[PDB]
Amino acid sequence: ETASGYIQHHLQNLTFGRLPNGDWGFAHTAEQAKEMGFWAFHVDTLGWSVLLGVVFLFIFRLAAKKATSGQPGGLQNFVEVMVEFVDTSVKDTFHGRNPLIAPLALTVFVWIFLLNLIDLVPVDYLPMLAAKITGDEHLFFRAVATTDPNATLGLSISVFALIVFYSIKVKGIGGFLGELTLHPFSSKNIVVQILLIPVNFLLEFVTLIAKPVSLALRLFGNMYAGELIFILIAVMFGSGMFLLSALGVALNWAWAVFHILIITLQAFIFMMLTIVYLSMAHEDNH
Amino acid sequence: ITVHCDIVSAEAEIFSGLVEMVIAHGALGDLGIAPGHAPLITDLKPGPIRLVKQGEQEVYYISGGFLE
Amino acid sequence: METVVGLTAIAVALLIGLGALGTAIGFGLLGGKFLEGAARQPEMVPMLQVKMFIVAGLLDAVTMIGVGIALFFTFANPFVGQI
Amino acid sequence: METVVGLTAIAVALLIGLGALGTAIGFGLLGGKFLEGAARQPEMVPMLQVKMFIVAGLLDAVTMIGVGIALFFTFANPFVGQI
Amino acid sequence: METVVGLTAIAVALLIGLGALGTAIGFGLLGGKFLEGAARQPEMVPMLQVKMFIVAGLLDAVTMIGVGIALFFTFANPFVGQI
Amino acid sequence: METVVGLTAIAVALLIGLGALGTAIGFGLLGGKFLEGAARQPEMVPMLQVKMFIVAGLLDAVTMIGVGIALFFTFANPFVGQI
Amino acid sequence: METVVGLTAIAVALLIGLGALGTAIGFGLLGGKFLEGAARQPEMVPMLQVKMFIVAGLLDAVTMIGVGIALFFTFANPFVGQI
Amino acid sequence: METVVGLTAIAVALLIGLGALGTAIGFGLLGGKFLEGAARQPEMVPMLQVKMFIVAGLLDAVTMIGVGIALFFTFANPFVGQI
Amino acid sequence: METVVGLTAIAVALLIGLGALGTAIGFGLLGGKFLEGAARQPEMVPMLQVKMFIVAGLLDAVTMIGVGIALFFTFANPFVGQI
Amino acid sequence: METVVGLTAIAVALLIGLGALGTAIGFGLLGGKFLEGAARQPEMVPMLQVKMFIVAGLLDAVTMIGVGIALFFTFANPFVGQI
Amino acid sequence: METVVGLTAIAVALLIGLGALGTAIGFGLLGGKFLEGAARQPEMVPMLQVKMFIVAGLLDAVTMIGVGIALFFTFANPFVGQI
Amino acid sequence: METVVGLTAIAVALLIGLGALGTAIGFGLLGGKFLEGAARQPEMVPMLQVKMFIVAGLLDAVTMIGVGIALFFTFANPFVGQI
Amino acid sequence: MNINATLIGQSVAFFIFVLFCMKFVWPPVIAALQERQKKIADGLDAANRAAR
Amino acid sequence: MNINATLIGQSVAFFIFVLFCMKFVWPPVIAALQERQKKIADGLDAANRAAR
Repeated sequence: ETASGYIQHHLQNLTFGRLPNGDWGFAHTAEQAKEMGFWAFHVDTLGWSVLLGVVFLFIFRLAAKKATSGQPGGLQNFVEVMVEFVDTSVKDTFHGRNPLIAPLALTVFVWIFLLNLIDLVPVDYLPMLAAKITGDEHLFFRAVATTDPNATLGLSISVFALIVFYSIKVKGIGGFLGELTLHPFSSKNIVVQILLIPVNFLLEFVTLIAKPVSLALRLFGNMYAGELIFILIAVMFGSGMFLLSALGVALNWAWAVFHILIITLQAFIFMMLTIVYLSMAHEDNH
Repeated sequence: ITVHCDIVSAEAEIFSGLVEMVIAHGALGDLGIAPGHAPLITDLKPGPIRLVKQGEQEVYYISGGFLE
Repeated sequence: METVVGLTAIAVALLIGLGALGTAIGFGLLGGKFLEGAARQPEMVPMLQVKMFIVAGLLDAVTMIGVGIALFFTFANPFVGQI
Repeated sequence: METVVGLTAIAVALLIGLGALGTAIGFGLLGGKFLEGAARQPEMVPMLQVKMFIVAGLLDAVTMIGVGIALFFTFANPFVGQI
Repeated sequence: METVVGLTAIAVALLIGLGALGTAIGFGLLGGKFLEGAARQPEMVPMLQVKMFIVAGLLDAVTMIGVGIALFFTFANPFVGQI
Repeated sequence: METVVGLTAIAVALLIGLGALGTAIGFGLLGGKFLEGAARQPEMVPMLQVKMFIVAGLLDAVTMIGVGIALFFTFANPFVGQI
Repeated sequence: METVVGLTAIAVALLIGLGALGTAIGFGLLGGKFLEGAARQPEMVPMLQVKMFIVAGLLDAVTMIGVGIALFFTFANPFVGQI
Repeated sequence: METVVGLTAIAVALLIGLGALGTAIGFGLLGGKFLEGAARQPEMVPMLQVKMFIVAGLLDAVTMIGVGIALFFTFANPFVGQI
Repeated sequence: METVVGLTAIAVALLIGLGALGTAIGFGLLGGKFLEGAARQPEMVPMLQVKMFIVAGLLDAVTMIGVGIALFFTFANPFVGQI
Repeated sequence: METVVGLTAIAVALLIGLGALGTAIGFGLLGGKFLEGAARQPEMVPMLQVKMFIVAGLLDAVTMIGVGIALFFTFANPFVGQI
Repeated sequence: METVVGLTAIAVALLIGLGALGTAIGFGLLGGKFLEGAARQPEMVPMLQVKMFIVAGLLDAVTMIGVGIALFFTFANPFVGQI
Repeated sequence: METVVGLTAIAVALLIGLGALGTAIGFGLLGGKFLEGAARQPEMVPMLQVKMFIVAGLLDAVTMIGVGIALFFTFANPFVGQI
Repeated sequence: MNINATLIGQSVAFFIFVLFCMKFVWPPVIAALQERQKKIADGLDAANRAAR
Repeated sequence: MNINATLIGQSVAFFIFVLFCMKFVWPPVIAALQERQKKIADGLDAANRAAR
């Protein structure tokens, strides 16, 4: 097969759709998947995302269950380092008393880190084992969950729902609409204030909507580029040529070592921005 | 390794001898001084100077002055 | 159709390329000053941090309108409809 | 017709892209000096915020005209109706 | 007909886009020094405001000419009559 | 006939647009140091103001040729008579 | 169809190129101030390094959105489907 | 003759436009240092003003050659004489 | 066929030339501050050198992606296979 | 032949315009430092003025080569010969 | 064939031309702080000189790749063999 | 070889034009710091002048290769020989 | 790339997970850290009580 | 395309990455948690010495 066909196959998800044949149906070609409406779900993306969330919950809860009080167990020591690191990061960014920011931040950091961790293994190991186990040599399948815009958008829209909820809960509905229309520009007279309300909304609404959109695309960009750069490096060995394969293994290792920085930074940055954005929904800056 | 440091006032001396590191609240931001630093003359702020000495630590409150 | 579609790839690339150019240089200016303030005044870091995040939303606002209309020209096309 | 409609798609990208580039760099410079002043004189912060907004009004004046005309050229078209 | 009409959309985009880029960067440089001066001598701020507005007139003068010629090229285009 | 009229519309946009871009950045640089000098020496502002106008005459000198030639090319085109 | 494919190659290059230009100049500004702040006092180098990674997330955001869309154009193509 | 004439208008616009851009930024840099010197030592102004005009002669030298070649290409044409 | 082949040679010059431009200016900004800080604290040079190389790996991150996609386009061609 | 001529009018405009841009900005940076040095040390002006002309010989070295080749392509033409 | 070869000459000019532009600006930023360090710490100039060459290799890393590819395109053009 | 010959005139303008632009701005930065050091400590001029010529070699290194290639493409021609 | 309702399933799982971890993952560990804090604090105060 | 050769080449890169991990990346992070394990024991012991 041509290399264009291998790249085109790797760039396709496992979509599930209600085709007329029966209650359950799956997409068999890229065009047939693209024809399905928004009301279809990527089986592979969700499968890896729920599994890694449960794996994280299980290893943390096994430890949380056996709380030694004094000297911590081998795994509990790591769990406590993570709880202390997140509590420190939260206390340094937010000075309130809300108990929901630290559990959210720890979840966001450890979950996104594991969603990205499955990208370090060879890109076609998992797709070939999934195809052989399923009994279909032409199955579409992607392991890394963050290389799908929908996964990163689900994370940011979830955080944005909390930002709007807390802002309305503490400032009140009239106060929240007031911040979006009475600041930053204000005047001592109503005739000038009515001329400033469109300018205030034009500044606040644009800067508010940019938070959920940037969060998703910020996480998606680096990871999708990481997976595709590994696919391009994977094609290099397909030639069978000795000198070109020697270049491919050296590039694969150098890119993988560079990616250990990226996997850590994207998870840390999404966590810090989550804490920062939530902390400014409990405060006022005019 | 070790830089000579003297805390001096118009009336009497306050400290003297060799040190490893000096932390002072300068006029435009705080400073961390170590052996071999470049020629610097700077007005200090009212606040404390911490003098690290080969590992023990010393602290003295000061009311103003010039760091040379 | 071929000219309107081939010139929309260039349009999209100028919308995200000029936005990427300006915001990366802008956060290099804003952030370079935040790190100096954090070095000059160790006790002001939490205040300087919240003030940096006010400006950060002003800095990328128009760039995000351009990243968003570029994504719209990439998966939909208001010009092709103009046949 | 297709050359006027295709060149209008580039005109819109050129209007918004240069305005995005200019405001992102402009706020990096303005906001960078606000953090510098806030670090030295933390007592001046409530006054300085107001003074920064005055300049932001002059900085966004032409860019808002530019993105307003760009949106006008996408949902309406004064050139297509002139051929 | 179409080339003259189509290239006038690019001309309008360049007249406003280049002006917007210069004005946004120009006020970032000017306002940045105004905040530095205001932090240094807060008793002179009323005087520095009027002096800033003298410079603001010079800074936007040619930009106002370019956006006035671009709104003239947009409505009742002067090049269509020449052909 | 139409290509010369199309290219001359962009030639006018380069003359006014690059001149607007350069003078807006130039006055941001010049004016930024005028306000810094006035904030440093409040009693010298009437002397620094006349010196700034001497420099403003040098800064806009070549730009006035650009807008002058651009308005000449707009109404009394010297290229349309050479074909 | 060849005009769509060929203008998409320029789109990929402008989209990756203007982002690589912005990321390299933006981090040269942020990084330069990090070393100057580190030179003022070495005990705060770890604290400042943590603050630098928080700003890197603002600076390299839109540049990676362009790299993501460009890598989606180097193999796949949403514009070819539009005919 | 048509394409040589159409491209001569852009050639003139580049000669005067790039000259105006460089001369306006150049005098912004030279001018800011003259005002800084005048504020630091008001007794030196008679000397600094004469040294500024010696530099202004070097700064505009190539810009005035560009305006001269642009005016030559405006009222005459060495390309059109070659068909 | 020939249009894609000719426009991809220029796509390689934009990928490597814009990366060369950004990387050369970005190291002038970062390295100018490394030499300024090394003169400030000559005893801390080993520490500042490691912090400088950590940031150097951040500058040459998107530039190496573009220098690797540009060597892919000279010895193989993803556009030519699309006809 | 008409293309071979018309593209040399644009070549000359780039060759003189980019030279004018660089030389005008370059002397603003060099001359601004000459005024700063002259105000600090009035007794050193006879020496500083001679050293500025040493640097001015390096600054214009390539710009004058560009102007020489641009006049060569204007009054003679190694391209029209199709040689 | 001519369009592939002609556009290749421009690809070559963009590869080394943008490399020359970035390395000359980058060595002016880097070298300017080296002379300042030598003036503040004259007995340490041998160390500062050695520290500068570590940055020079990094500043020229991507620019020499562009020069190598530019010579490759001129004497062994990889696009002429692509039909 | 109209295409090969024509586009080569543009290639030469980009080679010498971008080289002149970078070299002129680079010496403005390098030379500005040389005059500052010479005014700060006049007894260091013999050393600082030699250190400036060491950096000037690195600054012009790529620009001189660009001028060498530009004069090679002007009097000889590799592209016209390849057909 | 292709737009799907996939975000719903992941977001719904996340909202439930965020509410669960706040009640079964954070409380046991934060309490186990607060106990040690209290033990170190009262242990250091015990020496001051003995010295008085 | 030699699919099997690609799996072996990528497996060699992954093995080299794990070898590099065991040589430099892994030793400090596993040891830091064990040093924290000692620091916690020493702290609480000191508090218990004061309690005695």
